[PDB]
Amino acid sequence: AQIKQLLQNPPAGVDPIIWEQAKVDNPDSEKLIPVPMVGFKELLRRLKVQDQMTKQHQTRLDIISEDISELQKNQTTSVAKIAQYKRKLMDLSHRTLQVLIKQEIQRKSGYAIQADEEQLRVQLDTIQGELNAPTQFKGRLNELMSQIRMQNHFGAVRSEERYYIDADLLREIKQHLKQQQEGLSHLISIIKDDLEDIKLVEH
Amino acid sequence: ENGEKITSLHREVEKVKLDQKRLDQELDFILSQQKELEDLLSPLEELVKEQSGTIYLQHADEEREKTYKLAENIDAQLKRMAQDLKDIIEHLNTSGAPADTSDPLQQICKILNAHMDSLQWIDQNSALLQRKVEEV
Amino acid sequence: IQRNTLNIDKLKIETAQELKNAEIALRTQKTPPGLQHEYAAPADYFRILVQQFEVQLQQYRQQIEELENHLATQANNSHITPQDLSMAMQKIYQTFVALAAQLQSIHENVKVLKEQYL
Amino acid sequence: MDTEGFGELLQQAEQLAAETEGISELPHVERNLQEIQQAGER
Repeated sequence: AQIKQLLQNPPAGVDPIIWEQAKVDNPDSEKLIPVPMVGFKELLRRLKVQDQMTKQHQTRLDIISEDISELQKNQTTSVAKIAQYKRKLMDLSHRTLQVLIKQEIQRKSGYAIQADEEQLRVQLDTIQGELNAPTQFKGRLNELMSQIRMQNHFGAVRSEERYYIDADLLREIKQHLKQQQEGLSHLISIIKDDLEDIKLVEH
Repeated sequence: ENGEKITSLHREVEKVKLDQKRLDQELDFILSQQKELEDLLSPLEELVKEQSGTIYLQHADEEREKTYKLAENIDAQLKRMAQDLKDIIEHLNTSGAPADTSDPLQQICKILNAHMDSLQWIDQNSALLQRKVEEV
Repeated sequence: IQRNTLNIDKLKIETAQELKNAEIALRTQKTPPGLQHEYAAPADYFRILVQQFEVQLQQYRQQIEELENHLATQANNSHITPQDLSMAMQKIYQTFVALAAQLQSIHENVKVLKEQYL
Repeated sequence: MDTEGFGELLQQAEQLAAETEGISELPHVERNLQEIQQAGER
């Protein structure tokens, strides 16, 4: 109400019909009320405030900037813990599996063990010499490594030159990819929700 | 006009810090699950060297164990291989434009491929869902 | 940060299965100790990792076979371009557009079912 | 201007293609331009 409180009833010696009209004319009434301004020093006035104002804007913007730096600094070198954790996980998985496995040889023979076991064992046999043998290994892995290197040798030279290039003009195409990235992230999260609004179609 | 942006900057900044905090203390704790679950896989090194000592004061022999020892190596082996395959892929990627790796060019080709890959999913996870609808 | 959220959800999910295959393991053999039995787990989970791996092998040969199609290419591989970047992006702005089709495509499809249910 | 997004992106995508032990997710090879456009088309 208090707005209502001061804006009417007029100010400084400002005419009541003009003061009215600044009220109607007001482009943006909550953010704003009509305030009487008085010739040049008053504009001087305003400017002094503007500057006053300017410095504080700049600063608060700096505060946001510092907090963001702190978050990024924590985040960027914190990837370390995530990666470390993950590897630790895999090693613990290997030990888990190894302990799990030895609890099935020592208590378990017993020499009982078979049944289900062979099926495990059929699966395992298959996968294992699949792999082996033959085929794969050899041929493939190192026609690829034999190969890779020869392409390396050759690519270097052809290079030589060409002749700079065009790097340069790389800045943006920065920029336009940013905007494709957000569009894709919205589509992915919408598909994910789609099938939600879907298991529920589990109906 | 700028001040307003400033506002939803402040906003969304301290909700980023609500973020990180959180994820921060999270990582401690996922981390602690890793110190506990470890001390005590052993002290599971009792319970398993006891069985051993006990089992030794038995008739003898151990058996049908090897298969597992094979299974773990077999399971383990490919893990070996994934690394090698990774060790290749990186080399292949490395073979690619000189005088400046630090340019924007490769930046745009990386990012862009990231987009293409993500788009792919979106495709048939979508097609999935689109697929899936038929039963209904 | 955002990105950092999925990473923990993965580490979450995982320490949880490993806490545990670690728990199907202690205290199971803890019993033993007194005298009980926990075990045809494994057979469960062992054959479960097999099934797990079974596919991972296929992934390996899928990637391997891509590499050489890729190298293969690299061999063809060897010659200038600003226009193409543009040509790419005008295509991406089409590709995203049909994909959106499909997603609304699906989304509305789901929505239909959801409507039918009630 | 001072931007840090696509530096995240590139970041991500950088951080993407290199490794690791993660039981599944192996680094991917990056195409671009000629092969990619066609790849997009498929």
